[PDB]
Amino acid sequence: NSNICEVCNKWGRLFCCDTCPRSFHEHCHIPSVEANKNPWSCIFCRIKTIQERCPESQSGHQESEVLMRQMLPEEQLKCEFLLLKVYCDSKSCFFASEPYYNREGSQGPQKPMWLNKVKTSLNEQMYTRVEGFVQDMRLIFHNHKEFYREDKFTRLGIQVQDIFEKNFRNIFAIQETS
Ligand SMILES: [Zn+2]
Ligand SMILES: [Zn+2]
Ligand SMILES: [Zn+2]
Repeated sequence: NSNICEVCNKWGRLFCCDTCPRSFHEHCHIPSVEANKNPWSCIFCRIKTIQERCPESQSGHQESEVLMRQMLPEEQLKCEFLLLKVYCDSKSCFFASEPYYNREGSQGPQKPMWLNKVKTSLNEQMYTRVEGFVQDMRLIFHNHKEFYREDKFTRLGIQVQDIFEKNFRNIFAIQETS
Protein backbone atom coordinates (compact mmCIF):
# COMPACT_ATOMS: atom_id res chain seq x y z
CA ASN A 1 0.00 0.00 0.00
CA SER A 2 0.87 3.69 -0.18
CA ASN A 3 2.66 5.37 2.78
CA ILE A 4 0.64 8.60 2.43
CA CYS A 5 -3.10 9.56 2.41
CA GLU A 6 -4.57 9.58 -1.10
CA VAL A 7 -6.57 12.77 -0.35
CA CYS A 8 -4.19 15.09 1.58
CA ASN A 9 -0.85 13.42 0.65
CA LYS A 10 0.38 13.31 4.29
CA TRP A 11 1.53 10.33 6.42
CA GLY A 12 -0.25 9.56 9.73
CA ARG A 13 -2.72 6.96 11.05
CA LEU A 14 -3.59 5.35 7.67
CA PHE A 15 -6.18 2.69 6.78
CA CYS A 16 -5.21 0.64 3.74
CA CYS A 17 -7.43 -0.49 0.87
CA ASP A 18 -7.48 -4.31 0.49
CA THR A 19 -8.25 -4.26 -3.25
CA CYS A 20 -5.82 -1.48 -4.33
CA PRO A 21 -2.66 0.16 -3.04
CA ARG A 22 -4.32 3.43 -1.79
CA SER A 23 -4.36 4.58 1.85
CA PHE A 24 -6.49 7.03 3.82
CA HIS A 25 -6.80 9.02 7.00
CA GLU A 26 -10.05 8.08 8.72
CA HIS A 27 -11.90 11.36 7.98
CA CYS A 28 -10.16 11.97 4.63
CA HIS A 29 -11.97 9.02 3.14
CA ILE A 30 -15.65 9.67 2.32
CA PRO A 31 -17.58 8.04 3.90
CA SER A 32 -15.23 7.89 6.99
CA VAL A 33 -13.24 4.65 6.99
CA GLU A 34 -15.55 1.95 8.35
CA ALA A 35 -15.08 0.45 11.89
CA ASN A 36 -14.62 -3.28 11.22
CA LYS A 37 -14.95 -4.72 7.64
CA ASN A 38 -12.17 -7.14 6.59
CA PRO A 39 -11.51 -6.94 3.72
CA TRP A 40 -12.18 -3.19 3.33
CA SER A 41 -12.39 -1.63 -0.11
CA CYS A 42 -11.98 2.15 -0.67
CA ILE A 43 -14.41 4.34 -2.56
CA PHE A 44 -12.22 4.25 -5.72
CA CYS A 45 -12.57 0.48 -5.70
CA ARG A 46 -16.34 0.63 -4.98
CA ILE A 47 -16.83 2.99 -7.97
CA LYS A 48 -14.84 0.73 -10.32
CA THR A 49 -17.03 -2.19 -9.29
CA ILE A 50 -20.26 -0.33 -10.31
CA GLN A 51 -18.76 0.23 -13.79
CA GLU A 52 -17.45 -3.29 -14.23
CA ARG A 53 -20.89 -4.64 -13.21
CA CYS A 54 -22.72 -2.38 -15.69
CA PRO A 55 -20.36 -1.42 -18.55
CA GLU A 56 -23.19 0.56 -20.18
CA SER A 57 -23.22 3.11 -17.28
CA GLN A 58 -20.23 4.68 -19.04
CA SER A 59 -22.21 5.52 -22.22
CA GLY A 60 -22.91 9.28 -22.52
CA HIS A 61 -25.63 10.98 -20.37
CA GLN A 62 -27.45 14.31 -20.39
CA GLU A 63 -26.78 16.45 -17.25
CA SER A 64 -30.51 17.15 -16.99
CA GLU A 65 -31.17 13.42 -16.58
CA VAL A 66 -28.37 12.99 -14.03
CA LEU A 67 -29.43 15.86 -11.82
CA MET A 68 -33.02 14.49 -11.46
CA ARG A 69 -31.87 11.10 -10.27
CA GLN A 70 -32.94 10.15 -6.78
CA MET A 71 -30.05 9.59 -4.31
CA LEU A 72 -30.26 5.75 -4.19
CA PRO A 73 -27.13 4.03 -2.84
CA GLU A 74 -25.21 4.16 -6.13
CA GLU A 75 -25.85 7.89 -6.68
CA GLN A 76 -25.02 8.55 -3.05
CA LEU A 77 -21.69 6.86 -3.47
CA LYS A 78 -20.93 8.75 -6.66
CA CYS A 79 -21.65 12.12 -5.06
CA GLU A 80 -19.37 11.00 -2.10
CA PHE A 81 -16.60 10.14 -4.62
CA LEU A 82 -17.03 13.51 -6.38
CA LEU A 83 -16.77 15.41 -3.13
CA LEU A 84 -13.63 13.45 -2.31
CA LYS A 85 -12.04 14.27 -5.66
CA VAL A 86 -12.44 17.95 -4.89
CA TYR A 87 -10.82 17.47 -1.44
CA CYS A 88 -7.83 15.70 -3.26
CA ASP A 89 -6.90 19.16 -4.62
CA SER A 90 -4.88 21.17 -2.12
CA LYS A 91 -6.80 24.41 -3.07
CA SER A 92 -9.90 22.85 -1.54
CA CYS A 93 -8.54 24.16 1.77
CA PHE A 94 -9.94 27.61 0.83
CA PHE A 95 -13.51 26.16 0.60
CA ALA A 96 -13.49 23.54 3.41
CA SER A 97 -14.49 25.42 6.52
CA GLU A 98 -17.23 28.03 7.12
CA PRO A 99 -16.20 31.29 5.49
CA TYR A 100 -16.85 34.88 6.62
CA TYR A 101 -17.17 38.12 4.73
CA ASN A 102 -15.80 41.53 5.68
CA ARG A 103 -14.26 43.22 2.66
CA GLU A 104 -14.57 46.90 1.68
CA GLY A 105 -16.90 47.04 -1.40
CA SER A 106 -18.46 43.61 -1.14
CA GLN A 107 -21.42 42.17 0.69
CA GLY A 108 -21.47 38.54 1.90
CA PRO A 109 -23.50 35.86 0.08
CA GLN A 110 -27.12 35.31 0.98
CA LYS A 111 -26.50 31.56 1.24
CA PRO A 112 -22.98 30.65 2.43
CA MET A 113 -21.76 27.15 1.56
CA TRP A 114 -18.61 25.20 2.15
CA LEU A 115 -17.18 21.61 1.56
CA ASN A 116 -17.55 20.44 5.19
CA LYS A 117 -21.17 21.48 5.25
CA VAL A 118 -21.77 19.43 2.09
CA LYS A 119 -19.89 16.54 3.62
CA THR A 120 -22.26 16.67 6.64
CA SER A 121 -25.29 16.96 4.40
CA LEU A 122 -24.17 13.83 2.51
CA ASN A 123 -23.47 11.95 5.74
CA GLU A 124 -26.87 12.84 7.21
CA GLN A 125 -28.69 11.85 3.90
CA MET A 126 -30.07 15.39 3.41
CA TYR A 127 -30.05 15.26 -0.42
CA THR A 128 -32.96 13.42 -2.13
CA ARG A 129 -31.63 14.06 -5.69
CA VAL A 130 -28.15 14.53 -7.31
CA GLU A 131 -29.41 18.08 -8.05
CA GLY A 132 -29.25 19.01 -4.47
CA PHE A 133 -25.61 18.07 -3.98
CA VAL A 134 -24.54 19.59 -7.36
CA GLN A 135 -26.32 22.88 -6.54
CA ASP A 136 -24.65 23.23 -3.16
CA MET A 137 -21.20 22.42 -4.68
CA ARG A 138 -21.55 24.95 -7.57
CA LEU A 139 -22.83 27.59 -5.04
CA ILE A 140 -19.53 27.39 -3.15
CA PHE A 141 -17.67 28.64 -6.20
CA HIS A 142 -20.32 31.12 -7.26
CA ASN A 143 -20.36 32.75 -3.93
CA HIS A 144 -16.59 33.05 -4.14
CA LYS A 145 -16.60 34.62 -7.67
CA GLU A 146 -19.17 37.19 -6.65
CA PHE A 147 -17.50 38.15 -3.35
CA TYR A 148 -13.94 38.56 -4.56
CA ARG A 149 -14.96 40.63 -7.60
CA GLU A 150 -11.86 41.68 -9.53
CA ASP A 151 -9.37 40.59 -6.83
CA LYS A 152 -7.15 37.94 -8.38
CA PHE A 153 -8.21 35.60 -5.54
CA THR A 154 -11.40 34.92 -7.61
CA ARG A 155 -9.23 32.56 -9.67
CA LEU A 156 -9.09 29.99 -6.89
CA GLY A 157 -12.83 29.64 -7.26
CA ILE A 158 -12.53 29.11 -11.02
CA GLN A 159 -9.75 26.61 -10.41
CA VAL A 160 -11.49 24.35 -7.95
CA GLN A 161 -14.73 24.62 -9.84
CA ASP A 162 -12.93 23.21 -12.94
CA ILE A 163 -11.81 20.20 -10.90
CA PHE A 164 -15.35 19.76 -9.64
CA GLU A 165 -16.75 19.93 -13.20
CA LYS A 166 -14.27 17.58 -14.89
CA ASN A 167 -14.91 14.91 -12.19
CA PHE A 168 -18.65 15.42 -12.46
CA ARG A 169 -18.59 14.75 -16.16
CA ASN A 170 -16.25 11.70 -15.54
CA ILE A 171 -18.09 10.02 -12.66
CA PHE A 172 -21.57 10.52 -14.03
CA ALA A 173 -20.45 9.78 -17.72
CA ILE A 174 -21.93 13.04 -19.07
CA GLN A 175 -21.98 12.88 -22.89
CA GLU A 176 -18.93 14.56 -24.35
CA THR A 177 -19.54 17.79 -26.37
CA SER A 178 -17.60 20.37 -28.45
ZN1 LIG B 1 -5.54 12.57 4.68
ZN1 LIG C 1 -9.13 0.66 -3.20
ZN1 LIG D 1 -25.48 -4.02 -16.99
